[PDB]
Amino acid sequence: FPNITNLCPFGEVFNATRFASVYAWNRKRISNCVADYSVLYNSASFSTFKCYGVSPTKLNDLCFTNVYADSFVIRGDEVRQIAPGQTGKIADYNYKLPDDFTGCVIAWNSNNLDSKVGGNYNYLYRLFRKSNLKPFERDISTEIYQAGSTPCNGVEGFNCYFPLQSYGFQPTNGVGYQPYRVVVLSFELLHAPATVCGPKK
Amino acid sequence: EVQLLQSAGGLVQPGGSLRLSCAASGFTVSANYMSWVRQAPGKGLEWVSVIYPGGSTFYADSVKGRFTISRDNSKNTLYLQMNSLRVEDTAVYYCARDLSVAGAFDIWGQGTLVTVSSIVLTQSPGTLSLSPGERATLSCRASQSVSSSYLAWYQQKPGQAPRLLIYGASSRATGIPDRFSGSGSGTDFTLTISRLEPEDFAVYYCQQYGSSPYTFGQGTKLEIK
Ligand SMILES: *[C@@H]1O[C@H](CO)[C@@H](O)[C@H](O)[C@H]1NC(C)=O
Repeated sequence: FPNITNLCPFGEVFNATRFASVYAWNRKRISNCVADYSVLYNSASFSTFKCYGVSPTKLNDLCFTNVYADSFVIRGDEVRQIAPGQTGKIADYNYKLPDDFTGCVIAWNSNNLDSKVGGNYNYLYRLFRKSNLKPFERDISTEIYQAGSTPCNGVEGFNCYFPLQSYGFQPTNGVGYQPYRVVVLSFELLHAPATVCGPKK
Repeated sequence: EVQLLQSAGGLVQPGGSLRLSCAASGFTVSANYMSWVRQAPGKGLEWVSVIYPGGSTFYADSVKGRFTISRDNSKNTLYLQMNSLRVEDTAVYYCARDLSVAGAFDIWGQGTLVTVSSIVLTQSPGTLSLSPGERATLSCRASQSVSSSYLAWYQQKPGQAPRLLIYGASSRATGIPDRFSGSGSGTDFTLTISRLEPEDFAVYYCQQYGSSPYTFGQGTKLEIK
C-alpha cells in the first residue's frame, strides 16, 4: 500500500448533523481508504461497545472486503434488542440482525442537541406490519395495514388504521426515554480483493 | 358489531390441563395485536401475555416458560393452554386486541373463571363517596414519570367486561360522552367526571403502557354517602 490513500469519511458517520429516523434507515459504504479504528476503543464517550464477531483488539489486522455503516435513532432501553437473534417491536418490523452480522454496534447518549422544548414530531417508527422482515431489509410503503376485513381505500376509521406513529420526546429523567443514536458497522467476508487493510510498513 | 366470546368455565384438577378460547367477529387475528390479561379479583388487574402480528410471543415477568399461547388463523382463534396450575392462580382471563399508541384495549372479551385445587404505578384518592350534581377528581401517580402519552384509563362494571374511557390521556374513545375529562403531566394525571349520571358509578383504573410489562392501578370505586 502507498503512504496514505485518504482519510476515511468514517468520522462523519459518528459526528454528522442530521440523522434519519428508524423507519427509513440510512446506510453509507466506506470506500477504499486506510482503516482508522484506533480512535474508537480509546474514546471514553462510548458505553455500549459490545459486539460479537472478531476480537475487539485486533481491528488493525483485518482486511474485510467492504464495510457499511448504518445509522438510526432508536430510543432508550429499546437498544438492547440489537443482538445476534432477537424479536420485538423494533426487531420485527424494522432493523433486523441476522446470525452473520459480522461487525459491531455502537450506541450514543442523547442531550439537548436532539430534543425540543415543544417536542419532536418528525420522527416515525413502524408499529403495524403483516410479517417479519428479512435481515437487512426495509419496507417503505405507508398507506394502510388493513387490520380488519373491511375495505381500506384510504378513509380513516374503524378497521383502517395508519401504520406509523410519531415519537414523543420531552426533557425527562432520560433512563429510557431519550433519542439515543445507534450505528452498526457491518463487514463482508470475500467477494473482491481486500482494499481497506490498515498497515503502514 | 365486534364480539369476543369465550368458553372456559370449568373446574380444573390439581396439575391439570386446560385450553381457553377467544374467537373473532369480523377482524382477522393475523393483522392486529392481541393480549391476555388477568383480572385478579380482590386486587388490581395485571398482565399475562401479548401476541404480535407475525407470531412472536411475549409473556409476563412473574411466569416464565410454562404459559403456552397459540394462534390459529384456520378457525380464527387465540388459544391459550394452561398446563399444571398451582395455588393462588384463580382469576379471570380476559382477552382483547391491542392498539397501544392509538386506543388501548378498545374491545374486550366476556370473561371466565379458572379455579384451583379444592414500573411502580399507584393511584391516590380512594373511595371519595359523593352525590350526583358536581364533579370529582381521580389522581394516578407514577414512579418512573412516563413522558407524554403512555397512560390510559379503564372502567369496570359488576359482571361485565372492562371498557375504554380515554387513551393517551388526551382524547376519549368513540362513543364516550363529553362529560369525561383528563389532564396532568410529568408524574401524575387527573381525571374528572362532570354531571354525574346513574350509569356512571363504577370502578376506574389507570394503566400504563409503552414500557416494561403493563401495570394497572389498584382500583378506585365510587359509592354514595
Ligand atoms: C466529532 O466528535 C468526535 C468525538 O467527539 C471528534 O473526534 C471529532 O473531531 C468531531 N468532529 C468531526 C467532524 O468528526
